Amino acid sequence: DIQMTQSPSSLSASVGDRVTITCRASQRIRNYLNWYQQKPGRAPKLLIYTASKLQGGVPSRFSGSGSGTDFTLTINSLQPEDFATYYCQQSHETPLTFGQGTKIEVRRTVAAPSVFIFPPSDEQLKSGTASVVCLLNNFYPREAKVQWKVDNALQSGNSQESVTEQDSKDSTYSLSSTLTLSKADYEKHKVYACEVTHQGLSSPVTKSFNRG
Amino acid sequence: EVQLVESGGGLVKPGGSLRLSCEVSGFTFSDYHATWLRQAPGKGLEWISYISGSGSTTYYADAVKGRFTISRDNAKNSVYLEMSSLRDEDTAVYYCARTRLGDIVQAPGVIGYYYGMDVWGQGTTVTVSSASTKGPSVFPLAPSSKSTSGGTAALGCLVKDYFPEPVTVSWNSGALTSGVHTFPAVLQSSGLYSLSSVVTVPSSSLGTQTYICNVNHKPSNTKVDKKVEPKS
Repeated sequence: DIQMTQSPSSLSASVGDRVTITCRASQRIRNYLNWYQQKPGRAPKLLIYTASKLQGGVPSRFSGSGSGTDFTLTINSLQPEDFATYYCQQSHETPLTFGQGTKIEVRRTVAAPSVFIFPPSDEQLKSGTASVVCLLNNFYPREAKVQWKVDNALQSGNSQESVTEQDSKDSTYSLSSTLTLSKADYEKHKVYACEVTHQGLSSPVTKSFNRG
Repeated sequence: EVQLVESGGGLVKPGGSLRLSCEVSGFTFSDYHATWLRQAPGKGLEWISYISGSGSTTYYADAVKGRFTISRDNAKNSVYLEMSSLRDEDTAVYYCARTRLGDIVQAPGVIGYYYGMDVWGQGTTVTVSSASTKGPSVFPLAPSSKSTSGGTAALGCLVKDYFPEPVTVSWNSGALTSGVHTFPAVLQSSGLYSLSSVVTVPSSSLGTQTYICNVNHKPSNTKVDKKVEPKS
């Protein structure tokens, strides 16, 4: 099988920028390399076929180059509708294989998250389970670290995170971390705290509550 | 203008079977070779199968060999994917895609994929799981009593333990949209999904403005409205 490696995996850029992304094949594929665009919740669109030929209807600011193992996609003058994920795909032999994708996101100024912690509702506790939620609201860049501590004891393996797509109006991200405990475990401890590390924060911020 | 539409996706138990169909309008499908691909939640694109315009050539990814069968009916202007011995990891959006024709000289059936896929359908979702259809429980994420005076407060709803996807969430029956973040669902170890929806509002409004999240889970015909208020 032919492995396709795209670089970078994520790219921050502004409207009007010239962006190039690379696609390396693990073996020669001649010029049979295609590029696709995909946005959340919609099917991919063919942009370039056979390495450098523009698909009809695709804006001329897209161009492709390469043959063999080294290929590049260039977007001249990035436009708002170009922020999306891009995949390369070799089409010289089966299995047809794709790169891991390159996500082009909107660059903006660093923004620290607003942090909120939510205790479990009394209603949920009747079911034998407690969910504790930590919200990181409207921050940039995407990278952030959230750690749970119960009575100052670091929690591991009992939380799940979710992150929104980049916001269309302010280009920020938001993130939730949910700590799941048994009712018995929850009622055994007093202090529940969420500690957040982010580039926009000079020092980690902690939000906490006391059970009851 | 051409159209390509997949159908047949649904919920299946592990080991079950399912048949997907791909129907087109505006052109003769038999003039084109065809492929099936899939995209698991939050993951990349995976090629699955290929069939030549005549139907004489077929190729398969190792991941589905011996379990899936691609076919087509040129009179019915359709392409099909028969799936058997389905596994949880087969959960994905399944795409039917037409292979692009050559600009001058045509690619024979045995290598008909050389020029990429120029028309895709919007996909059909296949979910393989042992979980049973179940509506969500909705719990309040109550605004903190420490909310800054004259500042910004956060509140939300936890939508827990439903199956299958999707659920939709609104706030105040659509009157509250600014500042809302409805997170993508996470699949829990129980096989059930959970998500939270949050919104930031003026702290001064917590005493006067009622906040309600409206949750709809069509697979179980469940609608839930949960008032989120400061805890006494």
